[PDB]
Amino acid sequence: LPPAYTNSFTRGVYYPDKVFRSSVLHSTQDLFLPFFSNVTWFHVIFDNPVLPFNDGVYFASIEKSNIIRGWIFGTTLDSKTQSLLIVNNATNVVIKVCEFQFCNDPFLEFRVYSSANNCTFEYVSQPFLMQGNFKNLREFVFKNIDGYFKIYSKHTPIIVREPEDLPQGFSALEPLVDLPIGINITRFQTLLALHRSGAAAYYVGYLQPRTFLLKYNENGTITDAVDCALDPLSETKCTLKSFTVEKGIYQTSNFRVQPTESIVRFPNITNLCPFDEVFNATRFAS
Amino acid sequence: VYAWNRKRISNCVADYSVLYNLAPFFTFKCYGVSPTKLNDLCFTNVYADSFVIRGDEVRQIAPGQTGNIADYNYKLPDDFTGCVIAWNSNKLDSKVSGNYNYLYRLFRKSNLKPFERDISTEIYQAGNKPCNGVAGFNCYFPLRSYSFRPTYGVGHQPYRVVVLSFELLHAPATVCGPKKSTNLVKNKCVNFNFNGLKGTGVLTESNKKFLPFQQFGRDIADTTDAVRDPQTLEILDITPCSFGGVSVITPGTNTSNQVAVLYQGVNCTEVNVFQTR
Amino acid sequence: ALTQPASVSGSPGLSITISCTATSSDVGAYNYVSWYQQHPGQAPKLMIYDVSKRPSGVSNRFSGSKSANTASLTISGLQAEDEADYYCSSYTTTSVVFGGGTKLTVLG
Amino acid sequence: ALTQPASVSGSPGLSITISCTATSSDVGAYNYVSWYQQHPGQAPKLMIYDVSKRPSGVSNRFSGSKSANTASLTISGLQAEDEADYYCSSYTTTSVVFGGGTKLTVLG
Amino acid sequence: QVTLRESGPTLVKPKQTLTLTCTFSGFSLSTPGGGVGWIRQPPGKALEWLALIYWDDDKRYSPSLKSSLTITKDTSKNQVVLTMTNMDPVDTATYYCARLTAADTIFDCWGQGTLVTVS
Repeated sequence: LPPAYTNSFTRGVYYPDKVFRSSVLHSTQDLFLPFFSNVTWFHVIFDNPVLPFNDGVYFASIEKSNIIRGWIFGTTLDSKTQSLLIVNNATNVVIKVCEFQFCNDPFLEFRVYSSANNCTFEYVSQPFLMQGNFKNLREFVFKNIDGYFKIYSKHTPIIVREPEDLPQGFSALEPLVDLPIGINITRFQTLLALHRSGAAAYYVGYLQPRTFLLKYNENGTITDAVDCALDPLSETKCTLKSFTVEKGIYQTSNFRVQPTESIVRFPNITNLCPFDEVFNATRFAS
Repeated sequence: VYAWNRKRISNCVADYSVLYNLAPFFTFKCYGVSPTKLNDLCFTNVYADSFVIRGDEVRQIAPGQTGNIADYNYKLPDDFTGCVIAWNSNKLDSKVSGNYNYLYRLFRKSNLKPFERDISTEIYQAGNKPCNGVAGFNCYFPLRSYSFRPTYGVGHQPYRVVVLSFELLHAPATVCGPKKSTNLVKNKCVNFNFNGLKGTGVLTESNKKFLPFQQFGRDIADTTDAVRDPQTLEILDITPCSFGGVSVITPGTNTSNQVAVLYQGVNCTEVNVFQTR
Repeated sequence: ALTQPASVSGSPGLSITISCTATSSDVGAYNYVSWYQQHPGQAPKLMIYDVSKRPSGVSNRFSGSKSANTASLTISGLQAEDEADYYCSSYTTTSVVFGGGTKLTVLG
Repeated sequence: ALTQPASVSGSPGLSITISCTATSSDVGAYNYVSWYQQHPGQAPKLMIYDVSKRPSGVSNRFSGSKSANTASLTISGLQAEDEADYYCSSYTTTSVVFGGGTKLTVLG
Repeated sequence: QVTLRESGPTLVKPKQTLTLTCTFSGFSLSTPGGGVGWIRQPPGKALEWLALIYWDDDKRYSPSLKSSLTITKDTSKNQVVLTMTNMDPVDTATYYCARLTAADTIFDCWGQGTLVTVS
């Protein structure tokens, strides 16, 4: 299974804070997906590797009817830490944070896991968290904040029937649920519907600490954004808080090379101090 | 002791007045905001912990202390803005021949860090000799066993201690206190306290399109421009009360004593009368 | 254990006291102490526990206190239906002692 | 000084406790206390000193503690080779008291 | 309310094992701080505690008698059973089983009395 790569031109921006803003250009510092990055192109035409979960993902769920209906997380996956199943079956999105060694290939009923334990949290939310050439595009931005899981979602249909690839356009994401259960997560495993009786392709990115300039519309939505990590035009637009810079020279940052090695040269004495004369003396002091 | 529970509550009303009519709590030392003035204060993330210790060890639950349980069993940071509640539990946590259902850690290499729970139990090998799963002179067990007998005076009896970790970070609160739900306000100035946010100003209706996830509302600055009603879901802007300056027009004390007041910033409504620009 | 007076006499109308001594009191602070009453042919019923208070269903005639280490049962207004055995009980370090016996003989 | 029980009985396999009371304890805080064992015809050997700890060569059957002012020796798993006199000793303000004696009679 | 009734054979042969039971009704033994014990009252003597059980399967007995006193709980049918061996003609007395609600209320409600003669 050779892992390919795609582009992320202007997709992967969500609402950082739950505060309404109108006609302003707010600059935020949080975990986001850098523009023009490399995202895996796993095709689900069989595939289910255990990808890492260092800090945030951009798991897309491009399907047709019911191909991708669940996700799974965890750090040990050997009945050592609590898991997080987000299965999306018919009108049930019940999340379980129990601890168990399910299997080595979670294909999908109770065939996901094989045992149970003292579950510390379980959400019972009722609303499920999920033509000619109009397919269904959907993305789910996740984070590993100690407070909540920060599950974002935004569904929208595509226009043309071009080969599978992230289209050109901007679409913010709004929070849906916030699970206050804390659990260490280092990897993740998708849960796809087998339904054997191409087809789909899920994209998986990785978030990075970046700075963004979010432009809110008059209704309260984000139309465009600029990531201050791209070509210096982006940094120039970030340092002036605008999207149409004028003609001229502008100073943005300061070039500085960071060190690469470390030198610690203490003197060659090779003689331990006689601390036994002040801590283990017969006559101590007056 | 070493397995102190943590049952965090959220999205609920917490009336601390019930705790007064309960069993005598002669340990209500609120190292935090205020012991009495607590119902009129909302919380964002409250973490309720619990553990059972002796009597002479309750003074170590305060933020910053030495000892044995405040350094290797349960240590609190020097930022805890909350309350500690303890009471004598010698009536149900002390039986004949000692209740050995409470184990406390005794041997630990380093000091316990803020908010750490050591549920593991390994053979404490104190260096200088490779030990194994046995018991000897220089190699012993880290966990101990409490002996809670009813024949002990004040200090050696069990005390069920329960603390509340009030985070109170800047965020939309979920755990609000009990208060009389009053009605709405017309175009007048009040001291509203909508969902923790305690501001003052004219609460007039607006024509903003809030999103289903949005609760508050701001502007080009950190001022809470608008908000939605907790039990009506209505977009009403929060404009501050009318203010301005006062300018006294004096023709000179040597000439006369009549003065004229210029309320700059008023429309002759929130004050002869003549409205200027 | 706990020692109690064997024979205690009392005139009808007066008040008599019992003594619940230490007798190598391993109880410690001697916080909780309960007194019972057992008539000949029946079951012992609780009359006063936590001598600072009294249970429901008992008249004000029964009262108790403990100055330093000895609990005393003050029974005022003696009647004919009061000749029964009383016992003071506490919690020891390895058992639940019930003390000795105290027979009340109301003469007259 | 220090008072100790004269005769203490114990079934083989059970556990018995000794009492080292205050008896006008001029010892002060009663920090250090050591218990010895003297079989008939031998020399008294130390069994447990600093009751929070135990010396070398002594099995885990011997243990002790002191709640407020009275030290107790907890000896579990009584055997035939345990009938000896025990003594609790502390440091007074002007001497080193050794207290009384405690004879253990293991019946059966 | 609490009804503590006893049963079992009153007259028994010497040097045997008693099977004196205590059928409790009106409360649940699984309450924190609850338990059923046993108190002996010889004719013309005082009370004396023998055994006591708790809500966590803990069995506390008298320090004098530990090789014969064996108590057990049967909350499945609500019948506390007490067994004691080595019966001598000195244990003939009226036994009582009382409920220990808490530490402050030491055996508030008692039984009714069953004279078990040993001759």
